[PDB]
Amino acid sequence: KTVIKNETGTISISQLNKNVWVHTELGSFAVPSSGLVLNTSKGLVLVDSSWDDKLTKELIEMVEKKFQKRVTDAIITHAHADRIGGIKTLKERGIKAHSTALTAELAKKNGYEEPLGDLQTVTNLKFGNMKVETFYPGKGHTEDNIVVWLPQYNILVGGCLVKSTSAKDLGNVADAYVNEWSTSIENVSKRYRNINAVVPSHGEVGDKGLLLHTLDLLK
Ligand SMILES: [Zn+2]
Ligand SMILES: [Zn+2]
Repeated sequence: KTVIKNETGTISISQLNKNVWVHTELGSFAVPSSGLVLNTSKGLVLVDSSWDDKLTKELIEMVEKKFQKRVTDAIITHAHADRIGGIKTLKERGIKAHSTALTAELAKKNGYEEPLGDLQTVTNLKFGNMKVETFYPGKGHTEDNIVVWLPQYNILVGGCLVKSTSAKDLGNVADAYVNEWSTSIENVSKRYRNINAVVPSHGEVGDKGLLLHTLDLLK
């Protein structure tokens, strides 16, 4: 395993594969926020941005230099700041921001700019030699939240829908659907067996075990 951050301390990235990396930034309240960096033959793909354009730009610049290839696409799992805060930057630089039609709407509501809203309940994307599946399991952390699946490495990106082993709380639930939340988690476990690793938007990376944990918190 390897960890490497920029010369400001703001942003840090960590490797999972010859192709998969995890970015993490802070938003003092300090609250770490994480997403993915997909290193593909035909460009770089971000799974979820960061708290604000400030950090987003700083991130792109960092990885685009490190990997010597452009960030072509990004995927937005839901319309909250920790996920979509850099949407203005993505659209400035001509990056494709994918999302569900719903996530797109809720972005307008929250004073952000709108992603594409081109994803379905199940969407299969391919960026070079990289296969990426987006899945909408139902309401939970928010009503629009989705998960991302990487078939080649059996890696699941939980987002804010999945709590880390270190998370004792449910966090903010102002926009959460606490009953459907359990069902949605079922829908994911049903769809993806043999899960290699699971990535929570906040906290350390884990396995199929974080799903059971989140369910514990919903009891
Ligand atoms: Zn959220
Ligand atoms: Zn969150």
